[PDB]
Formats: sequence, structure tokens, C-alpha cells
Amino acid sequence: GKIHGSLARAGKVKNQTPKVAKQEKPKQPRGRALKRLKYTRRFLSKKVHMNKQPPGKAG
Amino acid sequence: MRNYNNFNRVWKAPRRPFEKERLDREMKLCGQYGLRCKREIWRVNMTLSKMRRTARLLLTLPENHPRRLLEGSAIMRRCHEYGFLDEEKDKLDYVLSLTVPDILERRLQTIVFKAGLAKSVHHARVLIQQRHIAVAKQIVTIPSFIVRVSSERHIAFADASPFGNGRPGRVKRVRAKAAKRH
Amino acid sequence: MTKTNGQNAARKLVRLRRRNRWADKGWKRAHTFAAKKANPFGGSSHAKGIVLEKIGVGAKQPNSAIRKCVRVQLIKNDKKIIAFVPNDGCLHFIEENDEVLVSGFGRSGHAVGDIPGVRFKIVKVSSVGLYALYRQKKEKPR
RNA sequence: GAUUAGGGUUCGAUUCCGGAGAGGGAGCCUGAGAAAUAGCUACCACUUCUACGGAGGGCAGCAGGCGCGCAAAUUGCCCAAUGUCAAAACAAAACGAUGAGGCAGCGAAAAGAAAUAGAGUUUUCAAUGGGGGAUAUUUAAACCCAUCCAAUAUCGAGUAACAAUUGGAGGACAAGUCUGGUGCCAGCACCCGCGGUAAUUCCAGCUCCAAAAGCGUAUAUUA
RNA sequence: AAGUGUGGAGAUCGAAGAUGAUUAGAGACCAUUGUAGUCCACACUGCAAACGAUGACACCCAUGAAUUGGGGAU
RNA sequence: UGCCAUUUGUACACACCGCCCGUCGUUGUUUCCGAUGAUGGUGCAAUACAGGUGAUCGGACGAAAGUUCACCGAUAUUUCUUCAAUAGAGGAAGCAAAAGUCGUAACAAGGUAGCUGUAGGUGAACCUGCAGCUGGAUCAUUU
RNA sequence: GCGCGGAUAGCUCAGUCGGUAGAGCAGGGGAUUGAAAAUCCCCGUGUCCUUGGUUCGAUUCCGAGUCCGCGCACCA
RNA sequence: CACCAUGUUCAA
Ligand SMILES: NC[C@@H]1O[C@H](O[C@H]2[C@@H](O)[C@H](O[C@@H]3[C@@H](O)[C@H](N)C[C@H](N)[C@H]3O[C@H]3O[C@H](CO)[C@@H](O)[C@H](O)[C@H]3N)O[C@@H]2CO)[C@H](N)[C@@H](O)[C@@H]1O
Ligand SMILES: NC[C@@H]1O[C@H](O[C@H]2[C@@H](O)[C@H](O[C@@H]3[C@@H](O)[C@H](N)C[C@H](N)[C@H]3O[C@H]3O[C@H](CO)[C@@H](O)[C@H](O)[C@H]3N)O[C@@H]2CO)[C@H](N)[C@@H](O)[C@@H]1O
Ligand SMILES: NC[C@@H]1O[C@H](O[C@H]2[C@@H](O)[C@H](O[C@@H]3[C@@H](O)[C@H](N)C[C@H](N)[C@H]3O[C@H]3O[C@H](CO)[C@@H](O)[C@H](O)[C@H]3N)O[C@@H]2CO)[C@H](N)[C@@H](O)[C@@H]1O
Ligand SMILES: [Mg+2]
Ligand SMILES: [Mg+2]
Ligand SMILES: [Mg+2]
Ligand SMILES: [Mg+2]
Ligand SMILES: [Mg+2]
Ligand SMILES: [Mg+2]
Ligand SMILES: [Mg+2]
Ligand SMILES: [Mg+2]
Ligand SMILES: [Mg+2]
Ligand SMILES: [Mg+2]
Repeated sequence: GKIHGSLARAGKVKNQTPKVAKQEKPKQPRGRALKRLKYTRRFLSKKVHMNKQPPGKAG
Repeated sequence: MRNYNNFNRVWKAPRRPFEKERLDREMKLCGQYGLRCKREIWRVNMTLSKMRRTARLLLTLPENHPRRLLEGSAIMRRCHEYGFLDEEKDKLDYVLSLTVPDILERRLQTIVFKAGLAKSVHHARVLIQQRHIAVAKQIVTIPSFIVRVSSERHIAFADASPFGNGRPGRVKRVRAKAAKRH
Repeated sequence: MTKTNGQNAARKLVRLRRRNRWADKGWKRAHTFAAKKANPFGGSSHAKGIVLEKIGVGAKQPNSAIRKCVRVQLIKNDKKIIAFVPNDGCLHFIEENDEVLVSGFGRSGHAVGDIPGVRFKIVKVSSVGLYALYRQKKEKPR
């Protein structure tokens, strides 16, 4: 038919999302010490890619 | 309702919140001076902006004008008093050349790092806020305390601090209780 | 060929400007009263209404979906409007005869892009926030 | 007041000044001053008690109540201060009244200051708040803050579990050619656009970015 | 210009309409006609691509053919 | 039937197998007209008129009750005006939505050059008459 | 008021004058497509008011009776 | 100067 969506299909993708849970991951420092952690990695530990990702299916 | 106590704002957020040149300078200023947030930089912007604006109004005024002799000798006085300008700089054109790291060097977090009372600039901010530094036998717990020139001689440990001449702090004292029950 | 000088020509310039400000669609909307008397919200924000029925509004070209939205009838002035329900799901949190807190969305009543003829938005259903129900901060009463 | 190079554009129910009103509308008395309303008379609209004969009401005072709405707190303590009134200083058997006005409770309207760690050789050493409490101090009385863990003699961080969040990662606009799912569906997207079985944009996990005790959104309004 | 009113005029072209034809259809173009109109008088209308898509009045402004009317030299 | 070059026009750009216009169907929306229905205030001025104020009498026990008249005037009711809201059979206009129908009007000399005004005709884009315009498909041909 | 008339899938509807049921759309899956729309194939499928008299059996016959339309009436 | 009307939706 002309329309392929319905009100009955509401929340289709969010229901069938496989429901992964977050992992443990101990807390980062907060406040002034988190700015210390930002500064030491992007400056003291030497384009600059802030989030370089490992190679995937694009190459 | 009938309360006339006044209050204003001391900082201002920048136009253009994502400038890659500006965001890189301010992360250097949060690292080189041990700052909590970008807002502590932004009041140092507004503090210096107001000095840079009044001193630029007074140069529109001629010399031997009443608002430039008075109140132009006030803004050169508070630069010399707080260490913003050394005593050679007396012409009022040097207030227009002040920078944000010229003001951030005068914070009590920086002098306690520069005088030698702490290993790092993040050691200094802890020891101020944990009541160890007295400026004139006055325990100052504010890191944004702008130290005057005459106050530099008298920064030391507090007389009530365990690092000075006071009683020993918590980890010795709660251990001295545990050795007492035995 | 444009305007007048003259040291005594200020009444001409004051009259000239007050008529040409009516051509400004921001000045004219801020100074006429068809702006609020036809606004379904009473010149305000976030008006409450009662859900009447659920509608699937099909998206405009080149997009193709049906947008899940309710038709609500406001309480302050009894005006029927159609308002969008934002997120994946979220008509499962709305039943008929529910009180909903409806804001506009975006563009001062000018129908944010894909959805045709819908210019309001559900914020809060049954006095609990609709985005809090989506992220499951809390759940519906009764 | 907000914004503003300059010229401006807006907001001003709201603390100070003035004007007006006390449910609507009149009309008066008394007084130096009222067309007074915690004064009177009447009508209109609502309205409470009655033993049915009758008698009363006026929170745009302060607390509250119901409605109305997108939308705004305690039926709190006190005259200690600021004042007003007045036959009146305080004290002495012997404390003038004050919902003016203070004070506290609620209170992320908006503003200041600021923790959530430091230091060193897997492994230790020091710190001091949040918080418990006082010979007490504040206070009218409490509260708070401030001071303190012996002055002969005062509790306490480790996963410091005493655990930061809110929005994003195609572009503007700072930051992933990562992995799983769905397959023009579900949804996202202010705008441009994403999604049609290899999604830089959806739903999620990771990892980053931004601001941070804050941060989204909506409607007004200035640039 | 079309249009309207009242009188004239009514040659030609001709909205409407009528016949032919073309066409899948032809309510169109093309052919033959033909009413109102076209033309005049007196009224009315005031709707144009009423254009140079360029408001009016002054000022300054380089060059070479021309052109229309007036004036002056030979 | 095609291809290549030059000139020119174009609203075309996955490029004429392009683009595109109106009527008609379906769905949803906001206005307007409309017999009739109806609401809240103003103003206007008309009577009736509560109370009071002043006056005149009164004088129970100087001075109450009460007369009478004037004035200020609430309220009630009616008459039109005016502002703001509102129901309506029916009749329309507009807008918005994934791929329904009919033609093909425009864009090329778009196959009758387009377009302005006006007048009349038509399912519908539109055609036709008259005078204009080039924004034309001609800046040009008795020197 | 009487008479003429019609009820068969989710809906709509054709019937051999008295031997048992036709499609189509709506539905679920494929072919097709770059995904769709159209299009083609294949699949679920209608105890026929209620029933009687019962032709070997009433859907198909006739008459009773829900349903829903149509022809026609005081008397001067 | 006979006639010569049209090509669904996104996307590449
Ligand atoms: N189209 C909707 C838009 O939403 C806006 O609404 C609001 C927000 O979207 C917007 O918030 C922005 C935020 O988006 C943006 N990322 C950063 C910015 N600082 C925020 O601004 C807000 O937050 C700061 C706190 O720092 C406040 O000081 C500031 O006054 C406030 N405007 O500021 C507005 C205040 O709530 C406009 N009100 C509206 O006119 C506009 O049309
Ligand atoms: N209150 C007056 C009512 O107007 C009605 O008239 C309605 C229609 O005649 C008229 O038709 C509109 C039309 O304006 C517009 N041009 C197109 C639109 N589709 C139509 O809409 C109408 O018809 C469609 C059905 O196709 C419906 O879906 C739609 O809800 C309905 N409003 O719009 C009117 C409502 O918007 C009826 N005559 C009747 O209910 C009554 O007269
Ligand atoms: N919308 C207001 C007006 O509608 C008219 O046109 C409208 C319709 O006549 C026109 O109809 C078109 C039609 O052109 C074409 N032949 C077929 C197409 N399916 C129709 O489309 C219409 O109908 C379908 C639903 O049937 C809708 O999904 C679609 O959005 C809508 N355009 O679509 C337009 C609706 O947007 C005027 N042409 C136009 O001026 C104006 O847009
Ligand atoms: Mg201490
Ligand atoms: Mg006042
Ligand atoms: Mg009244
Ligand atoms: Mg109150
Ligand atoms: Mg992916
Ligand atoms: Mg993600
Ligand atoms: Mg021919
Ligand atoms: Mg002829
Ligand atoms: Mg074609
Ligand atoms: Mg066709």
C-alpha cells in the first residue's frame, strides 16, 4: 500500500534492541582533578585526533 | 522584600562556545594554574576587561584632566599593589597590555607554588582549602585570593596547622587513639 | 531618491517610520492582538490539554515515515490542536483522556521540519515528565 | 532594569516617590484632615447563625483555604533591633500595643565563594572537610555561621561505597572512517539533512567532547 | 483599448453563435460566415507591459559622426 | 534516422525519457459568507426610585418619631448605539499530505511567440476579439 | 395501511426454474526493484434469515416470518 | 508551415 508505517509499530526498534548493560569502570576524578587528567593526556603526553579509533571495516 | 543588599555578576560566558583556538588556550590555563572550571578563567577575563576598558577611557581624556589624575592614579595604584605591574610600569598604557596569566600569577594558589610551600600547583590548592596557609597570621582558605605585593613576605604555614606549630592532624590523631585503647 | 533632510522635518520622519514598522513581521506580531487571540496558547507557553485521539501523520517528501502524535484539547480555552510525541515508543505512555503538558517546539509556532501541520509538542503526561518516562527515571501514576 | 561603539531597541504589577481602590456603585457622620471601609446608611451580586421572631458578612493586612492556571511558600517565633501611636524613660509588688517590621521554615528565581583529593618509593606516608558533638558561642529564644577535638582530660575517609551530572560526537559547532541492532520501519534532525540489509546522524555498549552543582527544553525580549 | 447609457451610422474586419475541416477528442488554431462591437455625437468608467519595467527640480561631468527648430558669422 | 561543429533561445542539470499547469477524486486542517440562535460589558436618556443632605413643619419626653419640598443618587426596567466574544442547515476560498483520474497550458519559434489591460466563451489547464508591450524569435537594408 | 420486492467470505456481489457454492478486494508469503509503488503467482476462504412441506438433498421450489426498500386509500 | 500527446516515488 501507500503507507508502510502504523501506530501499532510504535517503539519497534527500542523493544528489539538487544539490551546490553554498562560495565563496572571505577570512577574518574571529579572537579579540579578531572581537569588535571584532561590536561596531562592532551598536552604533557604527546592533526591531533582526540578520539582515534582502531581500524574497522573501512580500513 | 524591603532588602537593599546588592549583588552583581562577576563572570561572563564567551560568545561562540566552540572555538578550537580558545578551547585549547583555556585548557592550558586550567592546567598551568590548577583551576577547577572554565568559569574561574572567565572572571579573570571580566576583571581584566574592566581594567582594560577604564584605562582606555582615561586615554581619551587629556592629561591634566580631573578624571585622569584622580582615578588614573588609582588604577596604576592597584596594579602596583597586587603585583599586576612592576614599579617601572607607570605610564597607564601598561594596563592595556595586561594578560590573563598576569592576573593568575597573583592567586594564592600560584604564590604558594612559587614561594616553595608546595610541590605542585594542585598541592597548593589542597593546602589552602585545608587551612594550612596564613597570609598575615590569617588563615586564608580561598584559592582565588589575590595576594598583594606586601603580603608576599608573610605567607607561611598557619600557626594552628599541623604543618606549622599546631596539633597533629587526623591520621596521626586517630592512630594515637588506636594505640591508646591497647 | 530616498529620504528627507531639513532641520524642521522631524514630524515627517516620525510619521514615515511608524507606518513602515507595520511591514516588519516581528514588529507587527509584537504590536497587534491577533497574535495572541489566535495563538492556541494564550500568549503563553506550555498549555495543558486532554488527549482526545491518536494520529499518525505521514512525513513530507523526501522523508517517509508516519509521525506518532496526539490530538489534544486545551483546558484554558478549549482549542483543539495536534501535538507531536517525541521519542521511540511514547504513545505507549499516552492513553486517551490523559492530561498532557504541551509546549511548542522550535520555531515560534512554525512546524519543525518533517512533520506537516504539527507545531506543538508533548512535554509531560499525567503530571509526570514524558522524557523521564522514556529514560525510565520514573513511571506513570495509577 | 535588560542590552548597547555611536545612534538606539525594549521592560517597569514589584521595595523609594506620587496617584487610585478596598466585592461593585453611591451617600454621609465625626474630626484639624476621610467622601474612611479591621466607620456608618442604602441598593445590587454572592453570603453566615437562628429557638424563624431575628442577627450578621467584606483577607487587593499577615498566615493559610478552594478555585483558576504554564506559573509562586509556614493557619511558624518575637517586639531584641528599625519605627509609629500615646496619658508613656528605665527600674521598683510594677515587662504598653503592634502579622508595620524583624527572625526562622519552605525556596536550583538570580547572584558570590567553593569539595569530590594531594605527595612519594605494585606499595606506603600525610592531610581536612561533609558529618557527629561541646566548658561553650551566637540568638529576644533557638538556628546558621565561627571556633574547637584537650586547656589535666574530647569522634572520625579509603572501592576515600562519603561513588557527578546534563546534553552531544556528519556540518555550523568542540569531539569516533569503533562494535552490536533495526532496514525510508522505528525513530533522529532548531536548519542542512539521516534511515530503502556494510547508518560518521536512529536504538544501544565502549571511548571521547563541552559546560559542570549544574545542564537540557519551551515562550517572550535585547544584541 | 475593451465596456456602459441615449441617439445616429452600419462599408470592412469581427468577441458570442453557426457551419466546414484537422484531431484520439477540438468546446482551439485553419476555411466560410456572423451578433455585440469597430465609426460619430453627448454622458459614464478610470481597470494597461499607462514602459525607459527608471519620481520631480537643480548641480558637476571626457570624446567623435550625425539630426530637428531658432539665432549669429562668410 | 542519427552524429559533429558554429549561432541563438531555455523555467532543463541523473539534463526533453527533462521540467511543469489547472479541474477532478481521497484525507486533515484555518478562514470567510449565511436564514436563524445567542453572551458579556460600556455609553446614551427614559421613567420608577432605596437611602441620605438641606429646608419646612412637628413637638412625644431644649428636643426624638413623623409631615412636606428641593438636591446628591444607588439600584430596577426599557429604548437604540457601541465594543469583545459565540452556535448554524447550506454555500465557498485557501493550505497541507509516497507513487489515483483527465488533458497538456507554460519553458525551445514548447510546436498557434509569450505576456498586460478588457470583454465574452468554455470539463480543466485555457481559447477568442480589440488596443498595448518585448521581458521577441528582429538593435539592420529606397543614402 | 395493505401489496410488489432483496439478504451468498472482513465487506461488496453473480446464480442450473426444483443435484451442494464464483470471483475480487482486504489479509500472510514469494517473484520484481537500489528499496518502494504498481504488476504477476500462490495461499484464508462464504452452515446462504428461521425453517418447514422435505425431489435422491432446499442455496437453487413454494408458502409462513426478522431484516431493508417500493406500488397505492377518508367524503363533497 | 498535414498530424506528432505523455513518461510513477525517493535515491545515485
Ligand atoms: N528556538 C528556541 C530557543 O530556545 C532558547 O531557550 C533557552 C535555551 O535553549 C538556551 O540555553 C542555552 C543552551 O542551549 C546553550 N547550549 C548554552 C547557553 N548557555 C544556554 O543559555 C542559557 O544557559 C545559561 C547558563 O550558562 C544562562 O546563563 C543563560 O541566561 C541561558 N540563556 O537559553 C535559553 C534560556 O532558557 C530561547 N529562550 C528561545 O528564544 C529560542 O527561540
Ligand atoms: N460549518 C459549516 C460546515 O461546512 C462544511 O463544508 C466543508 C466542506 O464543504 C468544505 O470542503 C473543504 C474545502 O474547503 C477544501 N477546499 C478542501 C477540503 N478537503 C474540504 O474539507 C472537507 O472535505 C474533506 C473530504 O474530502 C474532509 O476530509 C474534510 O474534513 C472536510 N473539512 O470545508 C468545509 C469544512 O472545512 C459542510 N458544508 C457542513 O459541515 C457545514 O456546512
Ligand atoms: N495544496 C493547495 C493547492 O493544491 C492544488 O494541487 C493539489 C492537488 O490538486 C494536487 O493533486 C496531485 C496531482 O497533481 C497529481 N495528479 C496526483 C497527485 N497524487 C496529487 O497529489 C495530492 O494527492 C495525494 C493523495 O492522493 C497526496 O499525497 C499529495 O500530497 C497531494 N499532492 O496536489 C496538490 C496538493 O498539494 C494546486 N495545484 C496547488 O496550487 C496548491 O498546492
Ligand atoms: Mg584547624
Ligand atoms: Mg506606594
Ligand atoms: Mg453591581
Ligand atoms: Mg493573603
Ligand atoms: Mg553501524
Ligand atoms: Mg551513539
Ligand atoms: Mg488544419
Ligand atoms: Mg468575414
Ligand atoms: Mg515530453
Ligand atoms: Mg495523463
